[PDB]
Parts: sequence; C-alpha cells; structure tokens
Amino acid sequence: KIEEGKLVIWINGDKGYNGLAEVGKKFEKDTGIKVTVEHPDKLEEKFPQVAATGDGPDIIFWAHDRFGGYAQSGLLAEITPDKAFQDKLYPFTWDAVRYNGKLIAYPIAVEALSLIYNKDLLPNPPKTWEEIPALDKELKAKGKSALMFNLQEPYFTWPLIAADGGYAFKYENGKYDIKDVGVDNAGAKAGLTFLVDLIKNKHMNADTDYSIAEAAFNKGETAMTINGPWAWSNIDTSKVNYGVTVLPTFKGQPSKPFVGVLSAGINAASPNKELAKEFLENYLLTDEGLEAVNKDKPLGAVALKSYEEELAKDPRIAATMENAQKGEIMPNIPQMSAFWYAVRTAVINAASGRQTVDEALKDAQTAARAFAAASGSPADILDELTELTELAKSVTKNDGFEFYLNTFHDVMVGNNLFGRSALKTASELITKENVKTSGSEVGNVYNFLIVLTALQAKAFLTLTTCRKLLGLADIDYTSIMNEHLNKEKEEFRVNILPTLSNTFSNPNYAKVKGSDEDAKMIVEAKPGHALIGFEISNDSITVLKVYEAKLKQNYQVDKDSLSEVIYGDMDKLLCPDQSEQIYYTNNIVFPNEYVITKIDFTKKMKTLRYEVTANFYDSSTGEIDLNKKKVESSEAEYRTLSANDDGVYMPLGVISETFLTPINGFGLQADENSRLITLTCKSYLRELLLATDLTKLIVPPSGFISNIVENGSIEEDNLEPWKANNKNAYVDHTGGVNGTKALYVGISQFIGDKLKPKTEYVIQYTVKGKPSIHLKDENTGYIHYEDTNNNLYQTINKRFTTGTDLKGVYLILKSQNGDEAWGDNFIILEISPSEKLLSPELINTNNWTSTGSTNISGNTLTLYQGGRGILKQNLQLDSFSTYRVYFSVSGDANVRIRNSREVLFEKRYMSGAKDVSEMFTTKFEKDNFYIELSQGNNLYGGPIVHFYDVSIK
Repeated sequence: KIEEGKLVIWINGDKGYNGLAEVGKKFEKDTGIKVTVEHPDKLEEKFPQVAATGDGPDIIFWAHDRFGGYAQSGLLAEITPDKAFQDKLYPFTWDAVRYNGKLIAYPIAVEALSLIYNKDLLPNPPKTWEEIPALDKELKAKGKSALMFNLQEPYFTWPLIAADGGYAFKYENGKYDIKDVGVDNAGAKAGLTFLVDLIKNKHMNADTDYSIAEAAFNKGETAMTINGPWAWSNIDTSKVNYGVTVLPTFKGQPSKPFVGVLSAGINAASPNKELAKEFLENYLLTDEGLEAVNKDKPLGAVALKSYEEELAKDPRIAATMENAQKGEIMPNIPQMSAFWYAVRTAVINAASGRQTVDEALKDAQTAARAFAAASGSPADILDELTELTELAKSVTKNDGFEFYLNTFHDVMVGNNLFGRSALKTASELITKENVKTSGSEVGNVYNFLIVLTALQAKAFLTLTTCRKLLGLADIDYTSIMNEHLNKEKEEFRVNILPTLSNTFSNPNYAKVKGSDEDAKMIVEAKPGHALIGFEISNDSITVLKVYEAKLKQNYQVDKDSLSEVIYGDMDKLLCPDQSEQIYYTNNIVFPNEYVITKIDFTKKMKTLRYEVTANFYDSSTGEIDLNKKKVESSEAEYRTLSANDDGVYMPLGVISETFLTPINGFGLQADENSRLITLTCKSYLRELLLATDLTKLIVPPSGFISNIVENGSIEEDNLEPWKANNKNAYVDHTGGVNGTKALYVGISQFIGDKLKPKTEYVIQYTVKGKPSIHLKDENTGYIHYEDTNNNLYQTINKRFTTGTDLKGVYLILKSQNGDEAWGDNFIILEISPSEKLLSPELINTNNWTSTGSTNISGNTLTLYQGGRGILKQNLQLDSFSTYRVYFSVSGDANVRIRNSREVLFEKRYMSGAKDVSEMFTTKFEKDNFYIELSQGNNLYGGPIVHFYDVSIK
C-alpha cells in the first residue's frame, strides 16, 4: 500500500541524510513531488522484509553488494538510463549495479579501504607491506606501534590476502562462477601467512577490534591504520594531522581491497518509478546534488565523472579512488555469505594458532563453495540422477521407460518368463511393436540391449556413489556387473540374434505426384566406399540423403570418411502424373561378402527398373575391390499402377539400419491396389555384432551433414562465419526459436568458393518476421536466390541454380523497408548431378535386308505389291530394357519384333495406321533380335505397303 505522487527514500544513518533531504526540498520546490528521507536502523535487513509484501520506500540507498540478493527476489526495478546519461558516470560503477545483464540501481559513491598514517611521526608512508616488520622495531623502541587495524572482520584483512592473487569468485563474462573459489590458492596463502607472521612477531595483536584500532591511531599510539572515508569524521575532531594514501603493496603486487559502490535502487513495487528516475538522474546525480550530500557527510569518491574531478583535488578522495581501482569490485551474489564466514573464521583460526594457514584456507574453500555440490559423492550423485532422468526421457517418446526398468529388474533376479529368458520375452515385444520403424529386427533389438545395459551401468554406478555419500564401506560392483553383462551378451548372441531379421524398409509413405518424362538417377559411392544409409524426406521438395563411407574390419564404418551426398528429383521418378507407371520388382540379394556400391535407376517410357552393383569386400583389409563386382537388376516381374489422378504415395522416412552399416540387398515393391511403393534393404549388422563385442556404431544423422552454410544452426559457441554489418544486428539473440539462439535484425556469411557453377542447390531456413534473404554476388551483383518481402517461425524450402558468378557470393539476411526479422537454421545443399537418359536410334538405313521386291527411298520403306516384300533389320538390344517402336504405315502390313524363340511385339495393320507408338521390353534375351516389315497377306504377292518414319529407341 504505497502512495502515489510522493517519494520516500531510505538511506543509512552513517550517510549524509540531511544533505539528501535538502536535495529533496529542491525537488519538491521545482516539481511539487514530496521527498522524505528516512534513516532507519537495520536498514539492510528491514528493506527485504517490507519490500517482499509490496510496501516499503521508493528509493533504497545501500552498497551494491546487497542489491544482487534484492534483484534475486525481484525487489529492485530495472532502471533505464539512456546512453547519454550512462557516459556521465564511470563505466566500472555501472558494472557493480548490473545483475544478469540488467541495471538495478544508480551508482552514487565509491568507497574503499585506504592506508591512514600520522604525518607527525611518519612524513612518508611505507610503500610496501614488507617494510612494516622492519620499521616496527625502530618505532617500538620509541614506545609506539606501526600498524593497527581491525583484524576481526575479513573485509579489512582481505586486501593483504588477495594481493598475490586471492579472489572470492572468478569473474568471467559478467557472471560470478560459484564453483571457482580462490581462497586456497598460493596467493591467498602467502597473504595470510604474512599477516600471521606479523602477529607472531608481536607487530600486531590478533585481538584488535575496530574500537581498539581507531583509538590507538587517533591518540598517536600507533603509526598506521586501515579504514574508509567514514572514519575521517572522527579523526578530524581529534585534529591529529592525518593523511590518506595508497595501501601498501605485497609481493610486488598491490593490495586488492573490496570496493563498495553506494547505489540507489528503485523499488519494483513503487508506483513512482518515473518520479524516482527524475529525482536521481536530474537532481541527485549532478554537481549540485552530490555536493549537497557531500557537505553533510563526506561521500568519498563518487560515480559521477563531473563531481569526481572536483573531489580528486582532495588527496584523501584521490587515494580512495586509487585504492578502489587497484582492488576488486565486491561480488553482489548472495553466495558471499558463505565466503565471509569462511574467510572470517580462517583468519581468526590462523591468527589464534588454532589452525595453520594451510588448514584454515583448505576448509575455508570448502565452506565458501558449500552452496554448491562439493566435488565427489555430493556432486556425482546429482549428476547421476540427472543423467538417469535423461535416459528416462529417451525411451518415453511414444513402449516406455518403466518397461526397461521392469525388464532390467527381471534380468538381475534371474526371473525367467515363458520358459525363455526375460531378455527373450522383452525382445519378442520389440519385434511386435517396432514393425513400422526405421531399422531391422537386429538393429531394433540390439538398440534395446544398449539402453538396457546403459541403465544397468548407471544403476550400479548410482549404488556405488550412494554408498560413498552415506559413509558406507566401499564395495566393488565391477565383477558382478560384468558377470551380468556377459550373461546378457551370451543370451542375445546364441538365443536372440539368429532368429532376428536383418531387412529394413522405409517407415512412412507420402502421397506425391511426380513426372511422366524419362529420368535417370544413379546412386554411386566413391571408389573404395560403400552405400551405408538412405533417408527420403518430402517437405515441398523431395530430397534423398545417401550415406557412404570407407569400411574397417568386420563391416565397421570409417567415421573419418563418412560422406553425405544429396540427390534431387526423387519424386520425379517412382511417381507418374496423370498416367500409369510400371514398376519392375525383384529383391536383389548378394552373397555374404559383397557390399552395394551403386544403385542405377532407369525410368523409360513409364517403366521403372533398377540395376544394383556390389563390389567384393574383404573382412581382413579395409579394401573394397574396384574390379570384383556383381551386378543384378529388377529383371522381369512387374507391377502396374493405374493413372489415379490423386497420386501414388511415394516412400518416405529413413531407409537405414538403426546403426549405419553396409547393405547386401535391395528391392522395390509396388502394390497395385494400395499404390504403396516400398524400398527394402538387407543389413550387415548381425555379421558385425557376431564378430565384435567390444558404441563404435554410427547412428544415421538427423540433420544434413555437408551443409554448405557453416554455423547454419546458431546454437554453438560464438565461433561463426556470420558477419554483422556494424549496425543493430544483435550478435546472438538467446531466447529465439524453441528457446535457442536466432539471428535478429543484417547478418551475412561468405560461402563463395564452396559453391559450384551452374549446379542445382537446395536452400532451407526457418525464419519469422519480414526477412529479405539474398544469395547475391557482392562483386557483379548476380542474385542466385532471393526471398524478398514475405509475411510472418516457418521453414521455407526452395530449390535454385547458380550461374558462373561465385567468387563473391554471400548469404545475406536483412530486413525489408525497415522492420525486424528472425532467422534460424540456414541450410544450403549441393544436389549431385543427374544425367539425361540417352535413348539412341536403333534403326539405320544401311542395316536393312531385303527379300522380294522392296525399295528404300529415304524415310519411306516400300513393300511392292507383286513381290512379297519383307524388310529385316537387326536390333542391338540389352538384357532388361524398355524400348518403343514408332512408324506410320499405309498398306496392309505386319510389323513384328522377334528372336529365334521369343517375340517382343507383333501386330497386323489391315488399314492405314498413322503415328504408331508401341512400347516393348526385353527379358534376359538380347541377341539376334530383329524388326520384320512385311505385308499383312501375300495373296497375289501381297498388297503394296509404305512404311513411314520407322524408328526404334
């Protein structure tokens, strides 16, 4: 229940509250806004008590170290000072008031411990710490001590300890790493050891409190003391002429005192956030405002650059600022509470002799880190429970995770089921639910065994760590786990693996319309490589991924040589449009030492054949012979698929074993009723598994390897070829797509030499907003692909070709007519070349043979009336191929294409037949085939017959 139109300020009583009230009176007399400055006791503890319920002051004045804990609970409002105002204050003071990249308070003053000395007895103060023990003896004879400061609090003894490299929490990238504590390093040891040695040599007293130290110095009983600007007011009254200088250096390095920044935060529950902003930015953080506070009680150094230059004329303020820059900014995280207790107890124990410096700091680093799981049993048990919950989510994407847990338990207690082992009954369930899944039975069941043993390994690992956490006696569960493991391997190898099938097919289908034109597609591996995996996916474009790689011993894939080649126009074959398509179907299977390296698809005259090449593979050397080949094809058995204007259901999904392995079988099946086209292959996984039981298997990648765009997905480290253009291009907006990073707008990346001239590519990107994506040559201006102004994340997928202009091609993401745009997961893919079906002419003029009266005049073939003419030309045909005879005929003629035994085509035209186009096919017989032009009858010698434009391709 806060009021509006009024400002209420809470500032500590040690501050100049009367001066801040005078600035408030100036604020009210210029704006009408009442400013009430209150100085409550326990102000650091009372603010979170009242602010948690929504009440409290509008502005809170305290050191920045406690404002992180306030921002933790969302008690401070995010201030929004413009860039012009931010430059009026020192940049290091803005970092003290920054929490998780958010500004939470305005910095007012800067304070830090400094060396205070008595000029009457010490004209020049000692520059280094090591001089103090020597100089102490020379003044002890005169009845005085050298140095006396507060030893009970660690805030005072820390600059000496942190001199040689001590630190509370490692500061990196604006974040305090709670797992890195620097109290037990060599630097902190040397620091505290010197402090203890000063006490052992009776140069300092381990019981000196704040009161004892201040009294000794202000009455000239000691030469030096360490204190802050707050202590100046009390020595001013004593008139003991004092100077404030830099702190002594230790081991050549300067003392590092903690730096406190007096900050003014705005209550996140205050309804006067605009009123508070005006008071702080325009009235308090000014030369007149800070001076008014300074006149009441000194502020020391100030964050305002303007007024600090005026204050630096005082050597005391210049010294506090000098010491502050040498020291380290106080961490504002709440874990400092453990740090303070750790160092406070360590210095006390080390001074009193209860512990040595090595012992005090070792447990101090344990206590400082205590808010994070200590390395060992506590840290591991948390990592093991998290890794186990990930394994749970791995097998709950609809069996279930509890199925694995039940099966795992049944193996441990030796609970056999249905007479066979529990692994067998679990395996039979795998082959009864994974029937429409990528991979074969060998792959799917072996994958089940991998997860089962991975859970088995974690269960035994969790047990071991749980016993260490409980202080229980060590037990080595390695042999009892290995015993269970070998029993599981033996069961799968002898009882489960042989009865499993090694055939895998496509898991899904997609209703798709292709083309009716002839087409060729040759999937071939590089010399020495083998085809190892396939994936068909159709999102507006049909893309075929083929995986090849070198082979190692026993059908293992060479991870170093794994390549991914992209083939386009997969839908253009396997699918007709408005017409029929004949699919020749023969399951090809090679012997047990040959690996498929080449699949040759041939679409000719609405017929689809394939010819598979398999080279010989050696199980002792990784060599695949380039000359010991075997070639089989879809020979003669054909299925016919009617026109059906609504498509043909192309095969979709991952045609691969669950682990990338070579294949020795391939076949296409087409159902004449359901129009389902099914690709099926046989895998080498069982031969691999039977030969090696030593996860060196490779899983078929989900995304596209060989992606031309580097860093395409922007979810990696700042390593990126993307270049921002020196504008508001926003390197890495974290919180983009799905939660991950995304490009905000612009950004450009050079691809350039990775492109090929006059080659077809596929671009894909998930963008939102109004993006202007261009793939243009920044030298000639040639645009290879453009995505101009388009409406509101969607994954656009288009296919394009480049031309002759590549030595400057960039992928540029910018916006249209000044708007914003987000783009993620850019993909550019090369489409390996396909080749045009070469159907040559098989009829030549000089290859005709005559019987009877005939005549050959150009394109006209004439069978004379009286002469019983028969023309015959031999045809050079292949074993399993589709051809087409074309001609026009006028007389009563009979065309027939025949061999000594087989006939491919025969028809009698007892009338004019213009533009005849008949297809014929060969079945394993290719030699001694000929076309025979003759008359339909031979009565009276036959009628006159003219053949026009005879052609066979």
